[PDB]
Amino acid sequence: PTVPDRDNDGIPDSLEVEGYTVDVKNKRTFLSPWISNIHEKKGLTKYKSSPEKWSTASDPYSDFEKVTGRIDKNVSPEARHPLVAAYPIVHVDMENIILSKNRTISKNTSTSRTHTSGFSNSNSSTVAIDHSLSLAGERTWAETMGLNTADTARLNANIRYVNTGTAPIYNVLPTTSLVLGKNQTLATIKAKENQLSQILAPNNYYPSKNLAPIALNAQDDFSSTPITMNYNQFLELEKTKQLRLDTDQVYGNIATYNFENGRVRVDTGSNWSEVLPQIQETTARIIFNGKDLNLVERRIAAVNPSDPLETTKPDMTLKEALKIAFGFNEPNGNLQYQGKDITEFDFNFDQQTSQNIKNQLAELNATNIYTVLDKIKLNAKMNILIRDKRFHYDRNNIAVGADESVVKEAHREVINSSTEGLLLNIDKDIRKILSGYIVEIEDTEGLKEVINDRYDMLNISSLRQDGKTFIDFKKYNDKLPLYISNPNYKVNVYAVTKENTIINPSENGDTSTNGIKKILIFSKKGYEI
Amino acid sequence: PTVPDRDNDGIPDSLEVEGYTVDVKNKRTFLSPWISNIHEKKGLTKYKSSPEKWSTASDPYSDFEKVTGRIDKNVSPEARHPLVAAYPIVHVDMENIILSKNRTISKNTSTSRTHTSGFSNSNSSTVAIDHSLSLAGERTWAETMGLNTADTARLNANIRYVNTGTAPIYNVLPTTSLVLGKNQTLATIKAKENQLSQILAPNNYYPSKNLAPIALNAQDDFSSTPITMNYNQFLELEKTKQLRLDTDQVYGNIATYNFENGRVRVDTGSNWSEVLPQIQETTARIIFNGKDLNLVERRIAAVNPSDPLETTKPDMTLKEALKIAFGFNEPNGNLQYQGKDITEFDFNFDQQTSQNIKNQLAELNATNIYTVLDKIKLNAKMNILIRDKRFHYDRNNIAVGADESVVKEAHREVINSSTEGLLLNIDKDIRKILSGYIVEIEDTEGLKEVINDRYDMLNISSLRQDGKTFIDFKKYNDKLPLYISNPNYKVNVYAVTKENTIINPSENGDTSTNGIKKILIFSKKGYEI
Amino acid sequence: EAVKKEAAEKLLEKVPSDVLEMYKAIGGKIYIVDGDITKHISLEALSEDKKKIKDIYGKDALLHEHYVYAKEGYEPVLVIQSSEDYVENTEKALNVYYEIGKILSRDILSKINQPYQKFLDVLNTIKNASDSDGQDLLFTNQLKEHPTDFSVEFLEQNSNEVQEVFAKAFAYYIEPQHRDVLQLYAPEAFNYMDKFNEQEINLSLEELKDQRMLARYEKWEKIKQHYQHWSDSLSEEGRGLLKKLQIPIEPKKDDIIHSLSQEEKELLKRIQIDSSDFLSTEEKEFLKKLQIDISEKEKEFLKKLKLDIQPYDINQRLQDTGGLIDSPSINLDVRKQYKRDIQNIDALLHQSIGSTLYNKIYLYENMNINNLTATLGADLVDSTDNTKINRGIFNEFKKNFKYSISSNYMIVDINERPALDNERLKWRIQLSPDTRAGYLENGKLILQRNIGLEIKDVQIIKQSEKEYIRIDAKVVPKSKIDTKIQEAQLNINQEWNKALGLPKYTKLITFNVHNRYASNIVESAYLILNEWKNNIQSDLIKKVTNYLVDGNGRFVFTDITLPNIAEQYTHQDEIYEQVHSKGLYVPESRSILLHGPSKGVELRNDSEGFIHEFGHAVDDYAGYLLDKNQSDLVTNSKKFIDIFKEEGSNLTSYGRTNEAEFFAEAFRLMHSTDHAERLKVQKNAPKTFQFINDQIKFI
Amino acid sequence: QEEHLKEIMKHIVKIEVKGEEAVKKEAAEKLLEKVPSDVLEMYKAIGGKIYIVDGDITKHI
Repeated sequence: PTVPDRDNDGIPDSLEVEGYTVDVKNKRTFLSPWISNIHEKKGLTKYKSSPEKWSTASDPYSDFEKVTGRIDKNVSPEARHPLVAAYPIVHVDMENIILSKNRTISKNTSTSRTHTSGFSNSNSSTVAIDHSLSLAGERTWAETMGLNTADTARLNANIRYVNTGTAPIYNVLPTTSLVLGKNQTLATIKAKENQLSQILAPNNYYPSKNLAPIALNAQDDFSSTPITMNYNQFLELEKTKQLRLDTDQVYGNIATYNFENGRVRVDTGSNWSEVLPQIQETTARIIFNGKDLNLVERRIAAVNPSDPLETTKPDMTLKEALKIAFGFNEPNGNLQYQGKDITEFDFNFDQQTSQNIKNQLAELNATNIYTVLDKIKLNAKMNILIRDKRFHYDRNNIAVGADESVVKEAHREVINSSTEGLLLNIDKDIRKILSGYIVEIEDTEGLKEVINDRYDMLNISSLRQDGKTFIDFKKYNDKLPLYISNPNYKVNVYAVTKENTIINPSENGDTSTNGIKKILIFSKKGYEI
Repeated sequence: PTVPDRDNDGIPDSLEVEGYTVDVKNKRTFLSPWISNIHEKKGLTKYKSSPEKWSTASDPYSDFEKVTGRIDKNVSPEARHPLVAAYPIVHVDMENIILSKNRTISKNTSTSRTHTSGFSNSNSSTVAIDHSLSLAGERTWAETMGLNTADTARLNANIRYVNTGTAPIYNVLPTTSLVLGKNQTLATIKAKENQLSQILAPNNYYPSKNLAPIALNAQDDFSSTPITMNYNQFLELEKTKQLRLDTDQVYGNIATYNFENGRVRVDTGSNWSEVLPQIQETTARIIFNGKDLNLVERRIAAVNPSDPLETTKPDMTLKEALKIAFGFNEPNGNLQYQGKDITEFDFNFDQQTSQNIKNQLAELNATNIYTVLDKIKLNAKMNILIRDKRFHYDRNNIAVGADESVVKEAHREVINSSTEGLLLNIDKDIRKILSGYIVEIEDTEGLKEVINDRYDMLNISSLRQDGKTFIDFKKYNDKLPLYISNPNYKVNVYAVTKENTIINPSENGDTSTNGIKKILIFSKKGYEI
Repeated sequence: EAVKKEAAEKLLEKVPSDVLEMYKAIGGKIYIVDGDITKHISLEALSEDKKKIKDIYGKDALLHEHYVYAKEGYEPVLVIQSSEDYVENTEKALNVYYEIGKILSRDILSKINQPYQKFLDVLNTIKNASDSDGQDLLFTNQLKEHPTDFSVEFLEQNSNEVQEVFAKAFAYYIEPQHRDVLQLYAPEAFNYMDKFNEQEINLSLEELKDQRMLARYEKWEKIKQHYQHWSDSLSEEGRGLLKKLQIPIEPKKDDIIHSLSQEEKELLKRIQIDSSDFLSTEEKEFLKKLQIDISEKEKEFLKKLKLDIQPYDINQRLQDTGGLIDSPSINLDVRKQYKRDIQNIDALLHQSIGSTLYNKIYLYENMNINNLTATLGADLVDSTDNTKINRGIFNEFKKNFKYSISSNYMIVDINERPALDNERLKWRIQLSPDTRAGYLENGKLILQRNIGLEIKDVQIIKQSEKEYIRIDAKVVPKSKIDTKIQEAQLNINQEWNKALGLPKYTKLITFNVHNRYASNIVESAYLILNEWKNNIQSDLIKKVTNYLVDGNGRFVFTDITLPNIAEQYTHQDEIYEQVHSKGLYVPESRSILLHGPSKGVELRNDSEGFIHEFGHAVDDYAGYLLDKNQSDLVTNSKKFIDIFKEEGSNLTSYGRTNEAEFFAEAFRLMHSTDHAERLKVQKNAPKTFQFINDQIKFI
Repeated sequence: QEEHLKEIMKHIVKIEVKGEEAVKKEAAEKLLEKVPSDVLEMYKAIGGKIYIVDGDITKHI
């Protein structure tokens, strides 16, 4: 009658080993053993867990509390499943900069969370500075700022913090250092003290998109120009136009749930820097770019044959991991994510993991992993990266290009065309790997007139408030309507993908789009327009 | 004997799920199951709550403590009901400024708490400064203050704090940053130290209307003029005449009730900054502008399908929410707010919320929400905005105008008319959407002479101490009585609504009320006057 | 299923005294079904307009909707629409209890006419309670409109309304969570249900079985086998003795006539028979029979004769003597005759009732109210309609009726039988396994003597259009009651010692009582003396009390015949000097004796009986103060004898008897509570009025 | 602290009022109680017994 539950985690042993489920009874919640036939019709998920671990994930939330909902209500749903560690991952996002000398270059920046290869448990980002020339007269970066060989420029940027993880941080915000090139550390942004009293829930901004971003330069008297930068440095920057933002994991304290009064209180004893290492040492880490081709990281608890205590965890087959971590489902028993079949994805493995999986496929006598997916055992310390198979990628695992045919197919729907511009509707994901467009007109006898014959100009495609892509050639046409020397002359439009773009003037300071690999994107005659 | 109480909150389970109420028996209070026939004559409200939550609302007050009254006596009455979260909402009100250069522009201001749109959970306000000329000769600020291109002006404002929430704050006072334009942060208001020893009960000012408002500039030696302001900045201000006040949610400690001896002591463990996140992720938010056209926000506990624990809360239909949150009642079984039927109000939904309600409206086969109102299910996180259907609104959801026809009825009651002015009695609410009046004279043959023919000369309407509006003609006249060239000449009075007002001289500095959209408001001949 | 059946199982488990047992007895059945719309062959026979039902709150009405319903007649069966949420859903459970309580009151209790009056007064107390909350809770508007208080006719005329109010209360009490609610708004009602559902309900069940003759026979049969060995071992002397006990033994005239044989018989021949107050009516018939065959010193010879013509009635001596068998109140030979038979009978009841074969058994006995108190018995029955009882006199009777003791041999029945006209009491006696008793073949039982009984309740019940008094009882050791009497003795004596000024420890109001109406007698002392004190001049009491205390005399209140107490017999010394009446005064012992049980053929109440005896003692002291050496009364002084010759006949004929009693009648009258009476004696005996004031002057 | 309140509470708050004159009778009886009962029997046997007056002891018959 006692009911033995050694781990002291509320759920009894047999329940944990065999399978249980939470089910709301009219207004009272009770825990029940899985009955195959009567629970299935209501769409309840079959849980499993460890009878010997107070928190199977090893994160600060018990097996019981998570599934019952007795937990900080901010943890994202996807982490409600008993086998996914919920923990924070903070990186910094820089939106725009301004420059001067210890005539102000104010450019908007774009950042992407990065990942490179032997990849380690440390967050880093990579900013890319806009190259298009916002001002006509701002030829030559060296001159627009009266920069001298023995001068120094001051940098003043705007940044915000982004949480793409699964758990909240409370007081602290991590210190993080900017670095140019391979090893030239320009500055480390101080960790302001007792000022980040607000909360960073997953998928939220700090400060939120509705507030002024934190000025990077203090604007106070702490240092006149904390971010000094020698001449050679500025040159290096012009040649690379790319920075790195490395951050450590010194987050704050943890909020735990108290049974006596149901209060979620911030405990001053527990600190994330003690929990994170265990999790990072007992889970397989999977990176997925399905949602928006951005690096989303999830962690699953896997078995390690070598450890007695660890054999207690439920054997976890890959397919289910994918099912519970991201939203994959089986309408007809075929794995798919919002239409896209599983076969459209790549599998990349670290050398260790490679060896292990080669073994697993050897004891099964199979060659196509896509079939035997549900018979593959996951072990501890595997690292898996699943990226869409259709796109080309660079060294920093950022989406950088793609095969032309997909690109062309993405345009076969011309919603409108006039002498004032095009109003297209392209799938929101593609227009982030296209740097810009070169528009040109072709005489009936094979001539070629490129309107924006300047590399910077390319950026001519804006987006209307109704999600319709709109190309405004007017800005670089000197506010002159597009002229056509022949109602029979075809108008050709080409698109340039990121991978094939140029970021600085060429050898002979070429401004023409000649040596650029160009893809044909449009061709309507003059009468058709 | 067991009388099971899982949530451990004093009220037993069965009572909590179906409905209970406390009723005073001669001098002793006890808990009883709702009896339909014996309580209704006594006028008690039927409560419901969650048997598995120490505080169904999730705010720092237990289900049991709150309804019985063993609780801090400052929580506003309407928030005593268990399904209305009680928490603070602080914004800042600035009463008047004065200007000079590091010939003093001293103007009185009026502020309104703002909210704009994808609208997020962060308090901010917006002041609008009157443009009217207090002094005749004070044309052009640039000259009234000897401001030069290379000069600097000093800013000195007066502010007071208003608590429009539902719970008291004790120790701390919020940080708040001043911002002109889109992103030019002029100042962050210091957190005065060991000075907010007073209390902010709901609907109160700190300090009270009887005391000097807190001078913004320290008047001490901290910074001579922290709020410097370059020339170009002053220009931005001149075109927009508007400011923004961004404030965060870093409140103080919490006042809790101790059952053993009834002492309410401020516990140093609980801090509002750990609780707000809970509220913000588990309630549906209802914003209402009914009372005085000021935005009052309330939060209601709604169910969230995805979470077992959350499914326990009593189902909450919209109809009761308005009843229990604001004071709506059923004189004749028809929902109305102080006479005004529900049909005179708009329903606006966030894109998320919109989608959800469309589903709910389909399985009921209805098109007019006003019918199935009591059949609309609330899910967690909808944000709902109920505004008076009769008035026009601007981008920041502030009351800004109305249909002209409505304006006229508000004037059909001429209590008296003479050659010295009108003493009207207008509904206090309309006379906050009228910027000023145009006075004009009409020759017996149809000519038109407008007395106050300057953009900044409209503030001619005062209010008498008995709430009777009194219009003074002699103000912007020559301190002379009213002349009439013909007892047959018609006397017209014009009103100018906010939306149609000008805030700066035009291109060619026009000051005439020519290009102002005017609605006809009055026309009496000389005999009537 | 398993849980649903278990769910129902738990519901029925809360029912208090397993009301299923009477329910099955009336042929009721319990069915767990689904879809009561779609109901069952057992039901569906009444699909009519009556399909509209009102829940506890009175709102809904739909045969399909509501889950609980009962057949409502002719061995009704109830359908509950079985489900699984009944355990936790109170609002769903209340209706289950509400209808189950409704069939009990409408079909069960109605079959035996209870509730009757006992519930009615609760009702009256509800519409007349200070706060108007409670009424609203237990009855609809139809009842609310009643302008006056609820009488028995109203309950019998509607009966639908009462069943409704009753059922609701039953329901609220069984549901654990609402019990507290009940106590707050209807305290008395809670009290009623509280005592109802936990002791009388078991008592109530048996009477239901008591109507089926077969059941009665089974109980009777079950008693037979237990007594087979004892019965088989009965001797002739026991049965012969037992035979005598059942039937009263009549004296034979021929034996007595042959027993006198002297001149007294001739003397008796010519005597004015119809002129003796001492003789009673029944004794005159005996004398009249003898007279056919055959105010001076001849009435003294009649006193002896009275002590010899009484019938041989064993049971009767026993109450008269209170268990003191050695009383020298009768001839020694007769005394020897009685003592042997009872002691022999005492040995006969050697078999104890105690067994493992049976639990709580209740027995009944019909008894005449005039046997306990002819004073109450004289006005107990409604003057106009003998089938109803006047509540006003009833209220006095129940007041202090709390426990009783039986010193004689109880003759009890086994099954209730119709009573004779003069039997209005219906006793329900519980027994203890330790009580010694004898069994009778004629369907009666003989209990051992010296049994103690505590009264648990006093109520009016209805049966076959005639009114009765229902009295329950539990047998207990007499000693437990005896302890109450001494502690009661001390409470009363200590109080009056302070009020009078006497030494703390005097034994003055000592009373020894062993009869059926004991408890009221004791409490009635706390009232006779209060009226006694407030009405007499303070200095007279102290002075007179001093006289009594100066000797060992004590007041003695009893429930046995005066000639048998202790003091009376010893000093008189003559056997024939015995006297019995409502009161008596012994000058020699200076004691006042008050026999409660009898009723003064003249006196209006008990206090007057006391005052009369009080007169006799006081009259003695006045004469004592005149001269100490001589023992004499106030009369025999030439200044009073004459006064009796003139005014002696201007008042009641009873006082005209002689001088001694004459003083006593006037004494109460001059101090009567009705000033008119005082005025009356003034204008009827003016001389005495100044005379009496002269003896009391001596102070 | 919560412990101590109870003991003081019982001593001071007399729940019901015996009455104006009952206390007098109750006081004397308790007093004579402490003397061994056997003494009282000896007193009665030798005759007179103690009676409690209420007024000025100086004036009694």
